[PDB]
Amino acid sequence: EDTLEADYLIETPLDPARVADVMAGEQSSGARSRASVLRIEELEAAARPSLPNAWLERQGTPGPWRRARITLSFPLANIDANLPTLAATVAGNLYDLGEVTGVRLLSLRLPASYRARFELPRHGVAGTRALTDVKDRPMIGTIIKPNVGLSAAETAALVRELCEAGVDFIKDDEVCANPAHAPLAERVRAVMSEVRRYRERSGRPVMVAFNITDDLDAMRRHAELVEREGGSCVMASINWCGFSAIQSLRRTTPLVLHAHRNGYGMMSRDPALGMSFQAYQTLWRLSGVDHMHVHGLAGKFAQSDAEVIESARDCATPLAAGCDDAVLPAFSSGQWAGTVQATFDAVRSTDLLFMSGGGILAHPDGPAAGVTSVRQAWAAVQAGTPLPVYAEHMPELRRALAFF
Amino acid sequence: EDTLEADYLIETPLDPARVADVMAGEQSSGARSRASVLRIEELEAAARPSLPNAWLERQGTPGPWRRARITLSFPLANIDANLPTLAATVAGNLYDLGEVTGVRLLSLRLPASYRARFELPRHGVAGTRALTDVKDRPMIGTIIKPNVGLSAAETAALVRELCEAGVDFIKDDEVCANPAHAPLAERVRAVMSEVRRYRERSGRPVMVAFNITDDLDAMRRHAELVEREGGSCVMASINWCGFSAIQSLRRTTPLVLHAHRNGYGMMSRDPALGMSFQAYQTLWRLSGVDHMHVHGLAGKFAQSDAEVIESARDCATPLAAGCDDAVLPAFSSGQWAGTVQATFDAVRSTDLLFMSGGGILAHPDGPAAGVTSVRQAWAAVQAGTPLPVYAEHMPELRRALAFF
Repeated sequence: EDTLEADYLIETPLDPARVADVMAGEQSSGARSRASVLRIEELEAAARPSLPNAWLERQGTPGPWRRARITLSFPLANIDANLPTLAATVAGNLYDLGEVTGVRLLSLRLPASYRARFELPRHGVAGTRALTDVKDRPMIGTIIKPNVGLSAAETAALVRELCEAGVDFIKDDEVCANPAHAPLAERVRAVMSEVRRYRERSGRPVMVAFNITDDLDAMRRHAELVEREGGSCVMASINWCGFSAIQSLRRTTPLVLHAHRNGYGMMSRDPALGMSFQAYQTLWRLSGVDHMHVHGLAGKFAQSDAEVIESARDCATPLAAGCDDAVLPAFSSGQWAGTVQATFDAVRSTDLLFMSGGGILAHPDGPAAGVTSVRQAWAAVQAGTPLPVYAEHMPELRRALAFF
Repeated sequence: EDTLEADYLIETPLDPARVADVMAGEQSSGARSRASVLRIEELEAAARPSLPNAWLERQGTPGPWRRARITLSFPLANIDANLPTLAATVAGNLYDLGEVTGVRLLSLRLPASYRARFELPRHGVAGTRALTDVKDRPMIGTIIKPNVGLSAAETAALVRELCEAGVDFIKDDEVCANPAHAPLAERVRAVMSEVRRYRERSGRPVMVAFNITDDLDAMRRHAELVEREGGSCVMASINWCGFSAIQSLRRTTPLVLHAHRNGYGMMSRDPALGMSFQAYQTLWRLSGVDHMHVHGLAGKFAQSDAEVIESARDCATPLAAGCDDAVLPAFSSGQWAGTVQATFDAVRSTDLLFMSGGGILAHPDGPAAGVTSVRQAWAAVQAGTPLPVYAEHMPELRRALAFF
């Protein structure tokens, strides 16, 4: 209860155990303050170094480049409940060590009593379901296209059409926050007018994740406006906003916090470097975000299905025993009726946000038919019937399977 | 004046020009909003892919893995003066593209009129010189060791000794911000008592970079305390604080903002991925930081001397014509008398912060002798005389060269 643990994959032509203790020392005090190495397991060595290293080559250190999984134990008293310094401690300068040709933070384990000193999701799954009025199926979302460039009026008109098509959730693209084309203030006011009127007429709430990413003081002003205009959700580019900004924003907004992880590829595409999702999502969940992106099965991005599955499962796993702090996973990229089965089987529940672009909007019979094809796919998998069997009963679905 | 430019190195088994336009489209609107590809130059292909990619392997796309340097042009109207969304635009999801097995943002070029809409350094070089009263030589700094674990009283006693040894600048390690061992409030009060008394007696100001890294609201409280206690500088772990937090902090503190870049190795160690320093430091300078770290020549970290030299030169280069917004480069890692010549030759001036740990503290004749050895090295290079010649006149320097 007085420590946390961090697991790494390291690579070095030197002795892995010595290097692990260099890591432990450098990230702490070099009894109350020294981190320790709890586990070392040597893996198959690499024939070539994963990363350049000037210190090692200055000395012509010979291969092979040994690999090991290690666990470090850190005294909590070194950090207290300081989120960005927690990151400086478990990640920080470790990546730069002259001893290593690879270092990746794989996972974190925090005591519940420590986790409690940060922020919990205000809404998470249950709150998002309450706000979208969606009970026993996933929430279906889409993204405003073009990503940026529409006027506020054009965005509002489009949002109206997307609502009428039957989605539960709509988000700004991450490159659209406060563009001159459709400044945040004008965009929120115009869009919410349509969303409110749509709710009135249809009885269906639609959650719009307005991208309020900005300077922190500005973000708070944006979030206040979204709330005043009857919104339920704000989106932020977490990596560029930072833990410091997001934790502060979390304390002052009662809205759903939809975390967009753009930039995470820089932190993770190289398996020998950076941060695996388990660790990444642990740190981000301490800021109190309600949703996290996991990309998608059979997606158009670089991520493997295995990574997407594990990342989704991370979202549903409480950070510590009895915390009840799961977040809603958002699947995206090439999602459509044909990725529903794999998605359902990955999550093992319907507690997910399913983002579909062309899978809805490019349906041959229109966006409404597109939404229906996705809803029909979900009905099928929840009932346990294969999609191509259910399609015999369901024209929108059948047409989608044939077209895509 | 209505655009900015971003240069990348990309790797793909597909057509580089097509991929470049995919990048341009995805990061904009897929006349007023569409980014364009201004330059493509194909380089030598790679025999193996730099990064795994599930989309490409799902399709058994054959090699080779082509490489190209590209330049994108982005319309400013898409972004306006929004720092974290600027990052989402020029970096963001580009790293995840299914088309690529490598993507690195190399550099950025912004118009002066756009740069002006962000934050300038409050102090930069001139202000730091004024606050340390150091005019015609570099400022010499050291780091409080152990990194974390000392009590507030122990830290203050140590800081007193470091002042007496003759340094100009002292910083907390990045893993020490608000530890239970020496909470920020107690540490600032105890340390500044010693620093103020040292100034009184010696006539020498010493700048202490207190690590205030924390939740944004807390950071502002910490910065207010540092100012009230007569401090001149606060340090922040920029990557974990985020652009949103730092830009806001910049507007409310009149202190020197010492940016610690821990975590940047994750963003840069793999040459096929992430962000080169030119681009990184451009984005960070828009938040108004006063100092940036460049690591060190002959250092103990992984970075090459070439990278350190270029990064230092970046710091001194104004972001745009006539901006006069240079920041102070901080050199560190294995720095001592013997790295002074290379450092001077890299910077081509004395406008730098020279951080020395063991190079000062482990001098055989004591820390004061250590500081003197470094000051003597600087005197030598500024006068144009080789260190081993000057050492014949200068015992502290001679002893350092023999010992280290």
